[PDB]
Amino acid sequence: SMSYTWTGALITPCAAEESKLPINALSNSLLRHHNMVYATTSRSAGQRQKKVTFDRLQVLDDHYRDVLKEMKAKASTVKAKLLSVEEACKLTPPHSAKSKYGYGAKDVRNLSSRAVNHIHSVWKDLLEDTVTPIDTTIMAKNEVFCVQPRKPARLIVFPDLGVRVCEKMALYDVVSTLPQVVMGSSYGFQYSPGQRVEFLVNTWKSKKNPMGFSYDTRCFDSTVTENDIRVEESIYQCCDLAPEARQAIKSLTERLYIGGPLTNSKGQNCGYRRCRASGVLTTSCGNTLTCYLKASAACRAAKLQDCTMLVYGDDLVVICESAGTQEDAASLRVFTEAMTRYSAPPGDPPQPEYDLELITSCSSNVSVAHDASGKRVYYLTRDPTTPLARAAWETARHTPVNSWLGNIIMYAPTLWARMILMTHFFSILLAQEQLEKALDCQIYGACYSIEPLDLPQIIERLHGLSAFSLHSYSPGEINRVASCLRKLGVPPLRVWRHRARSVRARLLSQGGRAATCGKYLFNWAVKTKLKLTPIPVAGYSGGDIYHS
Ligand SMILES: CNC(=O)c1c(-c2ccc(F)cc2)oc2cc(N(Cc3ccc(B(O)O)c(F)c3)S(C)(=O)=O)c(C3CC3)cc12
Ligand SMILES: CNC(=O)c1c(-c2ccc(F)cc2)oc2cc(N(Cc3ccc(B(O)O)c(F)c3)S(C)(=O)=O)c(C3CC3)cc12
Repeated sequence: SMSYTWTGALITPCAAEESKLPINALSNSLLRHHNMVYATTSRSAGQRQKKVTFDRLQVLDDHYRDVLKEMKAKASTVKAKLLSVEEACKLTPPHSAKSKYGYGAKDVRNLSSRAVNHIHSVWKDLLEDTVTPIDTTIMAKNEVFCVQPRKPARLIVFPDLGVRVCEKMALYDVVSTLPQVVMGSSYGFQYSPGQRVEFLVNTWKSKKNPMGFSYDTRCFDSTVTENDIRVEESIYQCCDLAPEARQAIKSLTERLYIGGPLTNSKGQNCGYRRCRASGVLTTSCGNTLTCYLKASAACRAAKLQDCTMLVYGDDLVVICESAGTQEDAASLRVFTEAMTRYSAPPGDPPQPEYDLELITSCSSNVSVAHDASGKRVYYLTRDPTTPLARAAWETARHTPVNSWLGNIIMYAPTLWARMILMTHFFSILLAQEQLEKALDCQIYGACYSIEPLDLPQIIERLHGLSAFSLHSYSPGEINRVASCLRKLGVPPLRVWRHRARSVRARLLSQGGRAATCGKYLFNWAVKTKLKLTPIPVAGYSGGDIYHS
């Protein structure tokens, strides 16, 4: 089965697209090498299409069925409810794509009669019709990167707004509750960054001779077959569900999740999908279950001992008991052979690691710093190149997602988020007096509206108070950061230390919540430190979800 079939009609933009870095008066203070930053556009869509279009073969053995039976047994203990129209409506993001049938995200949120009526008719159609393929729109994502001495745009596929509300009605409570029950500690979404760090370190230490590896499948969404999506549905249907929910789930699976026609922004037929849609509600849960299933079965084929898996979407890490260097390397080949038979070959072959910090997953690795007392603190960091390129773009242009804000929240303990992102953007916010203005950002693919003034509390709850006093970062983390700055022509860290004193002083001067940001976020910048005391899960990744 081919992942996609194409008609030849182009994938078209729905608005003007910028590829070149926009520049303003603030741009040079962050980043000088402007021509290294770019954004992807629909002009590279043709290139992506070629990468994501291929034949899938699948060979399923007893290890696969055994694991599947175990997953279903756990799924059978889950009781999920239908959300009402109103509940599903409130989960709809304010700036989500409008319907073709005369209403938008804000009409849905307000329970407008036109929106509510169309949702009711869409739902009724899902109950009464389990065969007719549902239309989808295919777009090129506009995303910002540094040149990798260019990436073609990713493709997003999603159905109409009315359908997206109905998905939430049928399945939101399922995708929010089921994966944790089925996968236990392996379900990565449940942890805050601080809990995840703690889980990883405790898992590494739980093995006598630890070995770990990342496995990243090439173009995972395209590797998802009709069988995979049907198997996912069979898992959902194990739950204790309302009869209405069962029918809607069967309907959505047959008509939408397994595949359907692809329409561009201008309304022309682009082709046909027989793989995972990126923009449906079940994408995150589905990829996580399917990755868990294939990898768990692949662990058994390779005879890996005392495995602990961590899975988040298509990202996978296994930590297990080492059987020896040679024995480990051999068993990974078998793992990859098993995964390939299940349709999920790797982009890069997996490498066994005997140090936790050398494992990268979701672009992140563990590193170590020290708190005020000098005790070791583990935290998750990443290469700051992409965060910094995106920050430079957002310095000059207002975007749908404020990646700088998400990056500060998710990587708050990092050397680069604290010294560069906090310092740069708080200076900008101060200059415009927009500290209290709530901004859209994404945490684990879930959309939130957050005021910068609330960052101290948000950081404390996600990382603990230690995130405001970490020092003595590792030479390797420091060198990676300093090397990235030279590469992009970002000023060196010593300049940011100077700038943070000013920004701290400016924040302290305004009193109130502003001064609290000065005290906690910038305590790293003063030599005479101020004692930091206390300041005063949800289950929806990707697939168009918002919370107040
Ligand atoms: C299976 N892999 C893991 O679960 C993770 C490992 C990992 C690293 C090394 C290792 F050996 C094992 C695991 O690191 C992680 C770091 C993140 N974060 C960054 C982050 C990455 C992507 C997104 B996204 O666009 O969806 C995002 F929102 C945040 S965060 C806030 O710091 O916790 C995450 C979050 C849940 C997605 C997962 C893992
Ligand atoms: C109030 N500020 C200070 O106390 C700090 C001084 C300092 C040194 C001399 C001086 F005269 C005045 C100040 O250097 C620091 C270094 C760091 N680190 C990050 C780091 C590393 C390299 C560079 B550098 O080459 O430019 C850098 F600027 C920062 S580290 C080694 O990992 O602990 C920190 C951590 C973030 C909190 C604080 C200070």
